[PDB]
Amino acid sequence: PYMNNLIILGGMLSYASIFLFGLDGSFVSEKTFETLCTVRTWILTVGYTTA
Amino acid sequence: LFISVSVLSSLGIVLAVVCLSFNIYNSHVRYIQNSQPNLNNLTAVGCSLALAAVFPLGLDGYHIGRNQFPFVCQARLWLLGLGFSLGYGSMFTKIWWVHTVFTLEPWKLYATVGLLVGMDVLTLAIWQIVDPLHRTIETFAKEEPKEDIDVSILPQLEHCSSRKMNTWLGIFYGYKGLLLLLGIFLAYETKSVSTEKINDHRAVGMAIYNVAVLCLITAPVTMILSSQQDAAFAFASLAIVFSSYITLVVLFVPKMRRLIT
Amino acid sequence: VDPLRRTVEKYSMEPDPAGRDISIRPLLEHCENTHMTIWLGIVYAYKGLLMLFGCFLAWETRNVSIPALNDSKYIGMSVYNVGIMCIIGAAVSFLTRDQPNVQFCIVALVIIFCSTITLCLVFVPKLITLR
Ligand SMILES: CC(C)(C)c1cc(C(C)(C)C)c2c(c1)[C@@](O)(C(F)(F)F)C(=O)O2
Repeated sequence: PYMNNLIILGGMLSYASIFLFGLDGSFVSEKTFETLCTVRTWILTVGYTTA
Repeated sequence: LFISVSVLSSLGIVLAVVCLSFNIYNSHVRYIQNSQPNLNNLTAVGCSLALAAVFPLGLDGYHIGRNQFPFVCQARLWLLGLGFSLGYGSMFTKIWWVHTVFTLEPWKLYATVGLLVGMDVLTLAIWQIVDPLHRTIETFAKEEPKEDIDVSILPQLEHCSSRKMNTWLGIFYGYKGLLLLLGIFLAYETKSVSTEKINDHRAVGMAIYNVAVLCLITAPVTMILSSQQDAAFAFASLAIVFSSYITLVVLFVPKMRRLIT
Repeated sequence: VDPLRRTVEKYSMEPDPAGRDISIRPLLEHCENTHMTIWLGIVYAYKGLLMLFGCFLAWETRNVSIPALNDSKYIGMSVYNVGIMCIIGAAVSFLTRDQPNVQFCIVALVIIFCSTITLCLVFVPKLITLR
């Protein structure tokens, strides 16, 4: 069950990366965008590898 | 890209013909008579036709010409449609009979596969006689090549298209998609049945799932990526090639691995 | 090495509004670097390598056949769906750069489908017996 909790953590991390794609610049400044463009990579890859 | 995928499709049709020859070489002399060999070899010839339909997809004004174009468009349409029909209707017939006889006689199988193929051919023919396919050119924005030759290039791209596509094509895609989803559902429902009259319903279920997934993926992508010739051609070609390769192997290599002891 | 900075591109100045007398130049914000393909390729290479070793070891354990923890069918199906859908998504997203809505819809549906499948095919077979 602990590995199952790990894979559910990975799945919810990957779900959390949906929002960080639609943010384009009409909702975000010009400096937060460049950090979102790497936090979404972080989140997606670690969620997938964890699961 | 064109010649590489054509070599791939040629090897595919070679393997399909070899395999159909093998399966008919042991028609009833062994247990192969259990798993209906007519449905399996109909599937094999359907995959062969669908793989042969790759060459008309790659032939454009670089090779053929303007007057030989409505033959290439017709080859595309008829080969692809009839090949998909003959290579999916057999598996759908197999799985549908496996379903409905467990919730029989071998002539109803041929009756219903003929019904499916006839429906597909009749609807494709009525579409083609109402609004036939003809050559159409679509133009891009002007650009400037700077080889110091001092000329402006107007890049153009031509493709087979009827008067009002994206409507008849939409109807064909939706009808085939609902058929594919019914195939997936029936294959999932009857994975536990262990009929002895039909031997390999689990293999046709796996092949149906694969073909349906790849087709439902590559059907709208090709419509979206239409204005890029390489992307659309590579997507359609690789979908056909991989689906046919995998359905051939998963449908036949267990038979020749069990028969060879 | 490549901090993946922000770059903006512009094109097609001539488009016009409903008649308000403006030349609306549309521009689009992106996140590229010098060599995006190399880094994305090595990332996908590592992920595909672990995927391949997982599929190998799941096939090697196919014949345990205990009704409680065999579950190699689910590993196979999930890795197949994930592999094919992520390859298609990574190919399509690069080919639709100049269409933000289509790119976003494609990648969002890919992520949603892959994650929900790799979750259901692991958790729903348990909770269907406990009833
Ligand atoms: C190939 C086919 C017969 C169509 C099939 C389809 C499914 C779906 C539930 C995803 C529809 C499926 C299986 C087989 C599995 O037996 C397994 F093998 F993947 F595990 C399973 O439980 O799920």
